[PDB]
Amino acid sequence: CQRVVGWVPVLFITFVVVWSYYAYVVELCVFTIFGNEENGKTVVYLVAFHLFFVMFVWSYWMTIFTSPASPSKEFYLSNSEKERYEKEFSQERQQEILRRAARALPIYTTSASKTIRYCEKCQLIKPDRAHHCSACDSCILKMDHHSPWVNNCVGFSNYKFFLLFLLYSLLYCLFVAATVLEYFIKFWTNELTDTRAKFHVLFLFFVSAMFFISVLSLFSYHCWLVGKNRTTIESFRAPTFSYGPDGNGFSLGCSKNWRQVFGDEKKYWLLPIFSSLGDGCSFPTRL
Amino acid sequence: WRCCQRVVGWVPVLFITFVVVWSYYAYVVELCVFTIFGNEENGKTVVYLVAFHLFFVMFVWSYWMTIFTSPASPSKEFYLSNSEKERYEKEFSQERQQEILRRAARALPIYTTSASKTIRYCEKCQLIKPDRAHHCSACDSCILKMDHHSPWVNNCVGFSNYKFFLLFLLYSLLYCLFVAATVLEYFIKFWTNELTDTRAKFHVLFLFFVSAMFFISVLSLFSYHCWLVGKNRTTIESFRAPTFSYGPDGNGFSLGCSKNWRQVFGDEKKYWLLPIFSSLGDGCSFPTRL
Ligand SMILES: CCCCCCCCCCCCCCCC(=O)SCCNC(=O)CCNC(=O)[C@H](O)C(C)(C)COP(=O)(O)OP(=O)(O)OC[C@H]1O[C@@H](n2cnc3c(N)ncnc32)[C@H](O)[C@@H]1OP(=O)(O)O
Ligand SMILES: [Zn+2]
Ligand SMILES: [Zn+2]
Ligand SMILES: [Zn+2]
Ligand SMILES: [Zn+2]
Repeated sequence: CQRVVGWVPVLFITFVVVWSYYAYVVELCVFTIFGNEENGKTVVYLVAFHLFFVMFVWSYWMTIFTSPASPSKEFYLSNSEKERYEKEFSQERQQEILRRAARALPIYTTSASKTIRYCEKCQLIKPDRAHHCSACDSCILKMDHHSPWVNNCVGFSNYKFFLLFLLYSLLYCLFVAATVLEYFIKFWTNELTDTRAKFHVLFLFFVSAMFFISVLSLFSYHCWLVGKNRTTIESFRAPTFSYGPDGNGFSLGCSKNWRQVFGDEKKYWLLPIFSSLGDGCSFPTRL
Repeated sequence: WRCCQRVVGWVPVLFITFVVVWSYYAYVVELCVFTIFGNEENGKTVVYLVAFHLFFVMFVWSYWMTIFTSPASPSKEFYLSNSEKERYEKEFSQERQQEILRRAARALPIYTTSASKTIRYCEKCQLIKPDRAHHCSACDSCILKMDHHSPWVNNCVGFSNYKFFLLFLLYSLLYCLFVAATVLEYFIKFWTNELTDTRAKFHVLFLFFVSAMFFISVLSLFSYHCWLVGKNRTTIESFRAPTFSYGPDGNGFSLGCSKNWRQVFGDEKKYWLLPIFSSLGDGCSFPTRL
C-alpha cells in the first residue's frame, strides 16, 4: 500500500535506539564502567542517561502519532459554490466563485499568478501556509515538510514536537558521545580488552557522533526558520501577499516568532505537550 | 553588546581552521612519516607529501580569498541624491513616490522590476537596487549579484567572491578525495590490526571519516552551483525567477551554457582555476538573453 514501506525508517531508528539502551547500560555501564570500580560514575551516568533517553523517545513518539491538522469545514466549498465551480468552463468565471468564498475566510495569500489558492483534489480553498501533501492525501495546516524518519507530516500540531525531537536527539547523542569518549580511548591503548563488550562501546561513539553532526545542521536550520517565522516550504517559495511576495510576511519579531510555536506558558516549552498558539487556519501578519 | 554576536560569526571558520591544521598534521606527520615511511615505502611517501601540499595550498588559498574578499556594494550612481531623497521621504502617496523612482530609473541600466511591477528600492540603504543585487541583513548592505550568505566563510557570496567560492568547493572535494583515496589503503589495515601505532591509530582513522563526511556533503553543494552557473542564476534567483518588462523569466540572464561560465571565470583560461579576480562586468548591470 506504500504505507507499509513507510514504517521502515521508524523501525530502523527504533532498533538503533533500542540497541543504544542495551549497549549504554548493559555493555558499557555494567560490564565496563562498573568493571573497574571508579567511584561515583556508574550511577551518575545511568540517572542522566535515562533522563535524556525518556525525553528523546517521548518527543519522537509524539512527532510520529500526532496526526496532522486539516483545514476546518469553513474552508470547504459549500454545495452551492462547489456545484457552480465544477460546471463553470471559463477559467475567469470559476475564479470569481473562489474569490467570493475567500472574502468570508481569513485568507491573505494567493498563488504566484494572483490566483486564489484552491485544491482540486480535496475540493477546498487552501488556507494560508497550508499545502497539500501527496503522501498524506490531505491539506496540512502550516505544513513544514513531510519527514520520512517519523512517517508523518510536520505541520501545525507536529512542529513543536518535531523540533524537540531534534533537540533531544542532539543532547542524547552529545551525552553518549561525550561520556563514551573517555572509554573509547581505553580500548585502543588496550587498558581494556573485553571481547564481549569492546564492540558495543565503539559503535556508540561513532553512531552517536555521526547522528549528532547530521541532525545538528537540521536543528540549526529550523532555529533560523523559527526566528524568521518561515516553514521549510516558505524558505524556498515565499508566499505571495497582496503587495507582492514577502518571505517575512508572517514575522512578528524574533521573540514573538518563537512564542507562536512554543506558546507563552514556560512550563510547556521543553515538554512535548501541544502549546502552539492559534488554530492553524489563520496566522497574524506583519502588516 | 555585539562583541558576542560579531565574534560568534568567526566560530565556523575557526572550526574549519582547526580541522585543516589537524588534517595537515595528521596526514604529514602521523600518516606519511610515522605510518607510511615506517613501512619501507619512501617512494609513496614523497609522491604523496608533494601531491598533498599541492592540494593543500590551493584549498587554503581559495578559502582565504572567499573570506577576505569584501562583497561588492552599489556605486554612488544608484544612491538617491539629497534632492531626490528629500522629496521621497516627504511623500505620502504610494504612486506619487513611485513616480520619483521611475524618472530616476531612466538613467540607470535596470531591466528588472519587482514581481508586482515595482522599482526595486532599498529603504535601509536609501538606494535603488541594481539587477541581481539584494540586501543582506547580516552584512547590513546591498550585495551585487548576491548568491547567498554562506556562514561557513563569515561573508556574503556575491559578484566578487563567487569564483573564489566556486574554487573553494572544487579544492575541498579534491583535498578530501585525495585524502580519502590515499588513507583508504591504510584505513582498512588498521581494522585488520595489520598495523598498531597506538598514537597513529587516532589520527589516521579520523582522517578518513572527516574527509569522507566533508566530501559527500560539499559534493551536493558543488553540484548545485555548477547548474546555477550554466543557467546564469544566483541562489536567490533559483528561489524566485526575476521579472522583466515581459514577465518572469528564470533564464533572463542566460547567454548560453558556454558564455555563462565565462561570466564568472573569464575568457582568459589561465585564471580559470586560480583564485584571482577574473569575473566579467561591473556587477551593476548584466547582459540579458532578450
Ligand atoms: C577535510 C577538511 C575540509 C573542510 C571543508 C569545509 C566545507 C564547508 C561546508 C561544510 C558543511 C556545509 C554543507 C551543507 C550546507 C549547510 O550546512 S548551510 C545551507 C545554507 N545554504 C544557503 O544557501 C544559505 C542561505 N541563507 C540565506 O540567508 C539566504 O539568503 C536565504 C535562503 C535567501 C534567506 O535569506 P534571509 O533570511 O532573507 O536573510 P537576508 O540576509 O536579509 O537576505 C534577504 C534577501 O534574500 C532574499 N530572499 C529571502 N527569501 C527569499 C526567497 N524565498 N526567494 C527569493 N529571495 C529570497 C530577500 O528578498 C532579500 O533580497 P531583497 O529582494 O530584499 O533585496
Ligand atoms: Zn488538498
Ligand atoms: Zn505528508
Ligand atoms: Zn540595502
Ligand atoms: Zn551577507
